[PDB]
Amino acid sequence: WFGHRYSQFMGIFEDRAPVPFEEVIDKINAKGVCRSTAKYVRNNMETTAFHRDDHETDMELKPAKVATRTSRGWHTTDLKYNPSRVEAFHRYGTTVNCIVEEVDARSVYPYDEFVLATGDFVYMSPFYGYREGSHTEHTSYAADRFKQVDGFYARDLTTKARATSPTTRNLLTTPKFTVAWDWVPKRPAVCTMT
Amino acid sequence: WFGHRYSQFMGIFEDRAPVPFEEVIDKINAKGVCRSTAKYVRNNMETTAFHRDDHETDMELKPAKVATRTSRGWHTTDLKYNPSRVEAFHRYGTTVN
Amino acid sequence: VQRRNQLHDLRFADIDTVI
Amino acid sequence: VQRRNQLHDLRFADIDTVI
Repeated sequence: WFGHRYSQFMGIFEDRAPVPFEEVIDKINAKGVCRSTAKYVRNNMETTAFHRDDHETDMELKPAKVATRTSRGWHTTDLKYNPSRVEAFHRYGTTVNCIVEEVDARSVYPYDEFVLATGDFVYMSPFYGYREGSHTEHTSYAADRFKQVDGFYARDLTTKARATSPTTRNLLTTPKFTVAWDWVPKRPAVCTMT
Repeated sequence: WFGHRYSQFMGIFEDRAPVPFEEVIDKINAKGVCRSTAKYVRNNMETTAFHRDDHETDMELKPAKVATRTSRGWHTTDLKYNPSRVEAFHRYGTTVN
Repeated sequence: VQRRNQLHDLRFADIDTVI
Repeated sequence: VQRRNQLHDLRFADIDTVI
């Protein structure tokens, strides 16, 4: 709200939107860029947000500010966009910040789910997949929320270097984020004895 | 906000409202139903919300979706109500579950 | 607590349907 | 989790600049 000689936030709606699979593959992993728009399903509605309420553009992912004992991160925008002043009016401003975070993930027996460093639960087995009978592993999400890419080469966002050895990349779109990790067979990877 | 060829959430206000004692006794425990309206005191104001912005009705409580290692739950609505499209307008929609 | 609260939409809502 | 989440603005945003 733009009053006389002062401005006040009537509201700040903050949301986390998953990056679609095609954007993770074609834009982030291939070119190190994100779309300036966020199009996603929230509250049973398809919603589209435009950064600075402008047309869609490709924006470069840059390293986040260094923090102690913190993993690597990248983002596109560091400033929040607020609407320009118009006196005696309520105005709205949209900020879209594409964020990529390398995180540690932990799973306890029987490994039907795992957690991320952010504290977000993923209700899918870390070993879920399409091969070696891993399709029988637990999943809570719909089939279209999961994707598995064979022969995936990870391109580093900082050094811009393509990975030498391919991996099997699991991608899962939760309602808040998309999580990608390397698929490995369960039996050689975990044990109940140490 | 309903723009042209796109819609965007300007805001999503989320609240949890207590079920009044008489509703717990007479409706939920006696009939397994809930009122479609939430009338409660929030921020020193009596606020009333109507599901889908419609008249008050009695809605059956149905078992929630099964999850592993979770206790029993019941709810009335599984879909969030959003206002119908009207171009170049901000519209509000209420969901009471 | 985090596990049970972050299952809320999977139990009481629908995260896939688009109206 | 609290430590890493409360560093979010100090990593991905700017808390000082006034437009």
